[PDB]
Amino acid sequence: VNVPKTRKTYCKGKTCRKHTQHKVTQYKAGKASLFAQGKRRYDRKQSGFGGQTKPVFHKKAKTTKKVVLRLECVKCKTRAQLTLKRCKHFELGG
Amino acid sequence: NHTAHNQTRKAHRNGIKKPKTYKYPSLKGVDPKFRRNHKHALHGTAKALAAA
Amino acid sequence: NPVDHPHGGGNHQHIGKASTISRGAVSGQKAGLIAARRTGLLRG
Amino acid sequence: ATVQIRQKVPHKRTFLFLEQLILKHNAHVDTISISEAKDGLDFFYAQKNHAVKMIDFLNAVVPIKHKKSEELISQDTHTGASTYKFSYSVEIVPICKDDLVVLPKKLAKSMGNISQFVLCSKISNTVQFMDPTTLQTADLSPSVYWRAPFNALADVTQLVEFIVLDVDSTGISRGNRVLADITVARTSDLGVNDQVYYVRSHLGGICHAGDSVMGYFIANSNYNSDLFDGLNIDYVPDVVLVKKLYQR
RNA sequence: GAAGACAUUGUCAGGUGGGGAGUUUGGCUGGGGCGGCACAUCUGUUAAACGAUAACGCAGAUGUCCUAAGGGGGGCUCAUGGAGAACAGAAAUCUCCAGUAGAACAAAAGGGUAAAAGCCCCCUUGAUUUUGAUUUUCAGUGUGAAUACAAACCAUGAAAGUGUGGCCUAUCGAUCCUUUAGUCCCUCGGAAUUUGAGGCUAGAGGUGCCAGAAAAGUUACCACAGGGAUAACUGGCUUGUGGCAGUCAAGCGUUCAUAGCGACAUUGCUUUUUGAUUCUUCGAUGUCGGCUCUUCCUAUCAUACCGAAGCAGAAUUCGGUAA
RNA sequence: GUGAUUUCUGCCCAGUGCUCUGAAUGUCAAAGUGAAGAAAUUCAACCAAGCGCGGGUAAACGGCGGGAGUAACUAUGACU
RNA sequence: GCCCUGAAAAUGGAUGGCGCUCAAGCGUGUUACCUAUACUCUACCGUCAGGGUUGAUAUGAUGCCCUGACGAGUAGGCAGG
RNA sequence: AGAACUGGCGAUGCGGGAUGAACCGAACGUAGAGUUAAGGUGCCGGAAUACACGCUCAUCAGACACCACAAAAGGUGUUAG
RNA sequence: GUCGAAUUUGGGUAUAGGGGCGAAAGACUAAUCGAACCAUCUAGUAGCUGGUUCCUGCCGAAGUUUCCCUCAGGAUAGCAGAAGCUCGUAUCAGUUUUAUGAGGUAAAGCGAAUGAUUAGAGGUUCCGGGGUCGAAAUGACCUUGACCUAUUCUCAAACUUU
RNA sequence: CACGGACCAAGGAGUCUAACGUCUAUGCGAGUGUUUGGGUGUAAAACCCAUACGCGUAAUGAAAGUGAACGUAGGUUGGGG
Ligand SMILES: [Zn+2]
Repeated sequence: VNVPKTRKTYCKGKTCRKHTQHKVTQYKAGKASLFAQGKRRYDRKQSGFGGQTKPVFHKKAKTTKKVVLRLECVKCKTRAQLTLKRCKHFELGG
Repeated sequence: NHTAHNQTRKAHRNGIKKPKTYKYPSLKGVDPKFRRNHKHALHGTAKALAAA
Repeated sequence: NPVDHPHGGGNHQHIGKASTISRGAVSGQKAGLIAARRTGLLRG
Repeated sequence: ATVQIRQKVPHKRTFLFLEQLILKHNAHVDTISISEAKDGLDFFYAQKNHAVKMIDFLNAVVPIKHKKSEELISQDTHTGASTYKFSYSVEIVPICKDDLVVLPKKLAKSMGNISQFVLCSKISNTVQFMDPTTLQTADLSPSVYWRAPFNALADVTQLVEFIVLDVDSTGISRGNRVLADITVARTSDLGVNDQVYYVRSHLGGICHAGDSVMGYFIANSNYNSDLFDGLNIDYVPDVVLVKKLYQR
């Protein structure tokens, strides 16, 4: 698939609430910080004897990801998130 | 593996019942532009016939 | 029988795995040649 | 008896190479019939002996894993010796000849501490990999493969072609190949854009300036595999060149 | 006498560690096991003119592809045939005539479509925001996909209108965890500020065994609970195949269709065998052959009596009664 | 491990083991060091054994298949 | 149309048996007759439904009385004993 | 082996098909009388060795559907056309 | 079978249960051994077998839908009983008629698609694909790819007008 | 020709508790519940009782928080009496 680097979409911003123009990028996930509550609880549960106490998922079957676009309004810098279908190739139409 | 024997006898033991119509069906699925005005028409008719 | 020895068991009398055990092997595995740098006859 | 040859891959490349070389080696001397299947085929035999001979032939050119199962045709008494229907399940390694593979971490550390992001380079009784960025080679046997199997990242049908804009041959050569600093441009990009890509290809002598080459493009791709998501994204190249598209 | 602040010992940390410990080692299924996925789905047919309807029934398909192949508008007509034109022919480009779709519409099959839904050209982002109602599978739950509006904001067109992705029918995913977007909103509970963390509303990362455990073998030393729901010997049903009997008998038997044998195909039998189910026995019906001994059948090898032959006698052949 | 005596015990160190008195940074935990910050923390360098590289070892586990060419025609339990 | 051949299997045996031949067989027709827990009428038991009776008689109506219909049953439910 | 509709057995006795879970008749409180169903009426066995027109003689006749095996091909045997 | 010894044997003593001891059979360890015996946790758990105790009356089924590591089991809907409640002959009904819709099965017609057509007179268009090798500069082979004009054959049988 | 049963006597299997759902009877009723405890007693009974507490009278949101009359507590259609 291909997407243009800009598109005029409805901005939900308080000052805009109209079709303004957004710059689109691909959404990449964060860094998965170590003080998240389900990480502190996981570390406390794993510390000791008993071995692996949580399931480790193995049987992967998908071969693609859903593409999330982050859309930043050029007027008020409010961002939105669209999602497309699964594709194997994705670039931005500069 | 999907034998439909005895199913119609089971269906007809306790009857196959109609959905029991009423006066004034629900205005929940109708056009909202019509329903918004029908509220005001009913209110105006009630306020007219109240003081008559 | 395979209770009695690391070499035991089988439908033929063979060791099965390599008979040069390691030096850092634990007590109960050291049944063979313990830290064998060489093996075999050299020339005779 | 029968042998059922399978490969869980759409483009049956090594399977097509095998059915090419069976006519050269002439191993089809005792074949009763040749039945097709979903993604392999079936060879049927009137005896266990040519089933074992066909498996012994396949185990010298194809990376396989095989079993043997049985159905009792008839228990003939007064002898105690029944007759049998035997079925062998010959399964080929699903990595084809020019396939982008992300190896497992401990497997890549085992085979010579090769880079984890490799190509396949030769299919034989063992499977040969190749780092493209350094001329480095590794070998994986089928027995070691099937203990913890894995599938290729990108198929040969995911190849996109490029135009070789520069070959800088200032690399280190092993036999038959030489490392380089090839500057390529994609032939959906030159003509509209003006940007290029630098790679350290292993095709540093097989292609010259101007010609068309074919390879993978990681920058526009969209992968979902945990082995690739464990890789350091700062060290995965954008383009991996696999083969030159020699026009004739 | 040697060694000496090194060994030793104590606590953490990495490697090694079936020597040992605890576990697990999917489902469907003309037995189990391979193979396949009939495990989540789509089209035609099974399917018997509403709907519903099964099989490891059959013929295929899905896990993709597209910033246009989405949206709007304007021009135009397609496959193919014929007639003509330098090189030019089967088959390059141009012109006319006929042309109900015999073309094309990303991809299976089915439906649909001609001033189009096809082919070109122009402009665009309705592939957007808010959440409700409805249809399909259905418990009238979820997921997926669609349908018709409402309140915004837009696109396109002169306009009516159309547009909430793909002409329609498939193209996909819960809790826990992580992460992003938003009011920059709530909380950190003695009171504050700033990091940090936790919430709310919408998405993403994934379970394809697709309503979604984290999982290798062997046992001929084996064990338990049960099962004729289900294989094992026996039987019951079945005749594809095994045997025999008749039916037309091409020809062969020295031109001698039958003294005998042999074609195509054809009707049918017996359980004395190969197979097919799983009906009876899984809180046991002792499992091959031989030895021994009795009885029955005839589909007659010999003996008895007949008949017919390329039956001179002799020896044979075939048939009839006959156990 | 093999199993008196006699007579022999061929060829393979690629694989899997074992080993090394070989290179040295490629990976590499805790502690320690440095940098940013108000600090919790985060990042970076260094980095022991081990792994990886290189060598040895078959009376260690084990393994001991094929094809082409050598002129008139043949391909040798030969030579390539 | 009927009959015969074609039509062969193993303990002795099966229109159910004896037996039957202008049938006691086969095809067809006409009557008479036999009998189920079924139909009709009657009696009784029970269940259900409808109605009458606190004139006041044993203050009780839990009863008493009139009428009609009905009665199979595993797993199971309920009720009266 | 797998489906579609109905009826039934399972859960169901009774008369008949000799006997049989499924077929025919008919569904069941306890008795009496009458009449019938399906099936029968030589004897076992309750009931016509009834009546009427024909066919068949079988050196393994044939006799109540499900149903308890039967074909192709022949017989100037007999009858009718 | 062996019988002067790797002999047989008494008494003492040592080794104790995931342990011992074994000239090795998973053998022996008090008639117990592919993990002894005793007591307790313990009335271990069992979707699996067996049993489940009085009478009569009335009503009376299901073996099917959906989901489940689900197929000797659950949940769920259905069938069924009981309790009733609001009413009083309404609204209805495994049925017919009248009016008006939907269907594409039987029948009816029907002629063509290539494999199996017994393929002839043959066409020779030489159209490439795929795979291996290829300091791919040049390109080799394993190959497969087309019959060609009319048109065979009694229905193989695709499909629809009604 | 599936499993248990040679016979007889006695024993022998849906119980109790904690928290609940539907239904019913009772008491009080915007309240209700004495029995943890105290008083008292003819002494594990019966009788009497203060404060609290439980449930109910008010919901909604993750939370900070906010918190139920336009009106003879509304209009229409049925509705027993
Ligand atoms: Zn904005």
